[PDB]
Amino acid sequence: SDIQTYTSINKYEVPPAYSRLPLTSTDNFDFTPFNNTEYSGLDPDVDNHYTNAIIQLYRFIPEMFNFVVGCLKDENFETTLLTDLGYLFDMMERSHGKICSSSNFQASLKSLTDKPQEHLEEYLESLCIESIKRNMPQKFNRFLLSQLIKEEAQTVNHNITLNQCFGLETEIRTECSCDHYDTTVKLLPSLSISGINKTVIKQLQNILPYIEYAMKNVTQKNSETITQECTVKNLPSVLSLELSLLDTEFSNIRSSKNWLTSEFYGSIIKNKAVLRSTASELKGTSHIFKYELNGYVAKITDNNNETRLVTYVKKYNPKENCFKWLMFNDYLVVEITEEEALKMTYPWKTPEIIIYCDAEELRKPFFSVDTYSINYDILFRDYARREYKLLTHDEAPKSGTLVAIDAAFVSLQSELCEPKRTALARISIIRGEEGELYGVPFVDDYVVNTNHIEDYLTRYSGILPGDLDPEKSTKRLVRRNVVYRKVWLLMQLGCVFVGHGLNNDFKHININVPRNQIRDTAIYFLQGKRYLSLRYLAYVLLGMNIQEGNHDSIEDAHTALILYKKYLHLKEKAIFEKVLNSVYEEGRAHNFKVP
RNA sequence: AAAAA
Repeated sequence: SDIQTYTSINKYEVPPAYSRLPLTSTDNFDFTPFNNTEYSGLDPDVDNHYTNAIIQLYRFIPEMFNFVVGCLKDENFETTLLTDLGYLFDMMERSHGKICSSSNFQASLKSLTDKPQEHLEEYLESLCIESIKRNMPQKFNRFLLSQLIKEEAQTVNHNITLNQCFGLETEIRTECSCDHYDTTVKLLPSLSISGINKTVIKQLQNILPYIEYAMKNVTQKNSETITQECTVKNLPSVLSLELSLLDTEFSNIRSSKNWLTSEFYGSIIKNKAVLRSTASELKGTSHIFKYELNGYVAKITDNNNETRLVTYVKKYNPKENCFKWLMFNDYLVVEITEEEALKMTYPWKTPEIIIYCDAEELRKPFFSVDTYSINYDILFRDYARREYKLLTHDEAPKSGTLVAIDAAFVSLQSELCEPKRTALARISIIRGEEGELYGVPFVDDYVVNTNHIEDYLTRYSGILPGDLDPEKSTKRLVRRNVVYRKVWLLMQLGCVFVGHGLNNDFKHININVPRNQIRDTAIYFLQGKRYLSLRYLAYVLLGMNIQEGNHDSIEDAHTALILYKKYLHLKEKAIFEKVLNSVYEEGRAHNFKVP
């Protein structure tokens, strides 16, 4: 009777799987009663958390997934939105159930928005915001696919892959004079089911007539009342639909049993396109195509008159040749049956963005970035003065290379209660492998940021107000997209990270590193509670006085490395617990404080 | 509560 119940006995009662989920405050929070499968979820602690429902809709399209993550091998810094989506898609697959966040993706989307233009102006309206407006997910669906294709032509070895999947060659006939009209053809990424004037189809009905109308329609309203005829003669791989209907049409639509057609067939014969349920309903005079429902995003108005989005998704798993359906809440994930996934009888469910895909193309396996040859030439490049030596080609990091990482952050926004923002400023990675070059960093970069910073936390983070493009401390000022890649490549190769409180840093840098690569000195030196400060451990276990004054990540990363070496000394010799219980006992005497 | 910042 817990939250994972996705089917209530009555139609009016929304199951707890669709209810509002409480935000994760950051501290101890287990999602075992929330998600118990490989497919991860996205925490809702972002500005406009409705976009996560769309991200997971595109995540499970094999043609969409394999391309966005595929661009991660090449260096693509100018195309911000396409590569952050690849960082997100790659992370959600590498987590294998663990929670993920789209804060880095949404940060680029907000910064890109600050600049036809009316399409992006609306995307900012729903950012700082009844929490979901009307036809707003469809407008984001337009803006995302439009911005991805526009950026897909700016990568190296320019690709046109997203156009060959979402391409809708749409003819737009505008008739001003008789026998003298004007036509325009432009590639559209998705279909838009606009306000239907009338339903002339009383036949013995499913969604298929609605797609046929959007593919060949005649509009007799303009301004002069011009007659326009829009028709598309292209059947792409993936069909992206945007349902924008009326409540009168949304009430009669629930009576139609099995209105959401799972699989259908259809080709082009005349200047229009006809779609049938079975292949026997229409013998193809030419090449025929079969489309299956890859997934859709539904709007849910709960019993408390609140509203949010969910995502239904299929996946192949060719071992059994079946199809596993999946409802996706924020971090709630449930494996549901196909009958419950297609039911439109419930008055609280409203289809928003539907996606059909090619049958033979849906079965395509999801390829990871590890199957490619990745370009690691960012570590060896140059993208006050910091004393650090760049690595060399004989220092090639392998699976097991030790590195010391410590990041520094600044504050952006207050709690704003009835936590919303925090920014990355500077990270520093140190050499951890024994040798001549030991304990010496190789990247000390300052992340640039244009947003107004509330507090810099100069006492807790060594970032003076010198972090912006024109005026700065002349340090290694760098963009967030590229400094992320340096961290991402080390996790990709299998590098082991050491530091103090790494589980908190990676959450704000928006990257998930497995437990086999994280050596947190806070966890090793932890009693039952009361995590010890780095200044204290550097004083009670070593003979150095750190943290006196303003912090500095290159100092915290260097001492967190030798703490791991001091932990290894007390680990080889069976003294480990004798020191742990001694610092805790002596910690009560000094109250964890000493000048 | 504490670390982290």
